[PDB]
Amino acid sequence: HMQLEIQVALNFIISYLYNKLPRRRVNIFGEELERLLKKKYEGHWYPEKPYKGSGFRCIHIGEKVDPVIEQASKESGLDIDDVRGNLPQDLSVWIDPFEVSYQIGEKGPVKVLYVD
Amino acid sequence: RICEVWACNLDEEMKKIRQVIRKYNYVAMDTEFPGVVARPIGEFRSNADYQYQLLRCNVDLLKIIQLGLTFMNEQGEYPPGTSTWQFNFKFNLTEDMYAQDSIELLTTSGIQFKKHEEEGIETQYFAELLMTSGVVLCEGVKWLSFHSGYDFGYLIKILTNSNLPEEELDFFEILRLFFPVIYDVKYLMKSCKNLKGGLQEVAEQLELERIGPQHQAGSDSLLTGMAFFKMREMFFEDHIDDAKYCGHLYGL
Repeated sequence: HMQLEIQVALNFIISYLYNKLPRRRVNIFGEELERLLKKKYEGHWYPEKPYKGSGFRCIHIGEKVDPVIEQASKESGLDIDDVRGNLPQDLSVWIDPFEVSYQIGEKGPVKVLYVD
Repeated sequence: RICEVWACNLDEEMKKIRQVIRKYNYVAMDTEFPGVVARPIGEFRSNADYQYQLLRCNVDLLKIIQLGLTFMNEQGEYPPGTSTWQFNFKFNLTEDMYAQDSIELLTTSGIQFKKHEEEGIETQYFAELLMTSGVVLCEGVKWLSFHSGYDFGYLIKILTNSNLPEEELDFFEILRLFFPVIYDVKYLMKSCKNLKGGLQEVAEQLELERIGPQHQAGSDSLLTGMAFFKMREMFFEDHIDDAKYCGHLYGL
């Protein structure tokens, strides 16, 4: 169901980490994140109204990092500063039904990764 | 809906607020000050520290001109009758420091400085009233705001009656004591893909009913409150994650 959308988002985020941090830890980070996101989104996914719950589901990585990223990062032995450090500054990722998009920077354009 | 408050009726209105807040603990707020006039001096530990030092050197030098408070409950309902209070503070264009453009912008918005100078509220007295009325501290209030770093900076300045803490972390420790719960709508907007811009632009995007002088504290607080509740159901699952949003002011 929401599986696809979550992996699109994950593969995007993870693509910045590989070859920059230990391969195994990035893999765990990726797998753990999927688990955390699937848990968090249950009961908050409305394929009928994709905008509904958008903010609740938004994943941000900037000065303040989303707790799920911190949790996945901790559970994979990755220093949060190393994760934020290899990702674009103030990255925002929206994971909605049938649509995954992101925004690099507070003023950056919203780009689409996946849509239906 | 919006009660203009001056010195002559401060006590009368605070007494009502002392009661309204009991059932309407969600209070949206905004302020109006004489712009930004100074530049931080010294070194900075980071970008966050620079922004804070920028705010500090300006908050310490200027006087708040207007405070707007709109009261609501958990379900976004307003108290019967007056829901918003606009406090006008004493300001003197001949004595007080200020930024030219800001004063001109405010003049165009309807601020009557002459009356502020003659009948304006005394922050020292307002501070005491805030404390002795249960609106400001560790009770069970939810503060709603928009791009509020300066707004809370001015309030902290009044409530402590002193220059802001030199260190950024100390300022937030104190901020938490007086306003343990704060939701900055503009900060929340960063998580809403289709929401951007200032208050007026967000009102448009959310199709909110603007009420009053669309450029003053009271009027703005109304929009903030309306924006918060709509956004809280629309984009947030009827519950803002405190770990990620509580106490976080846009910019700082």
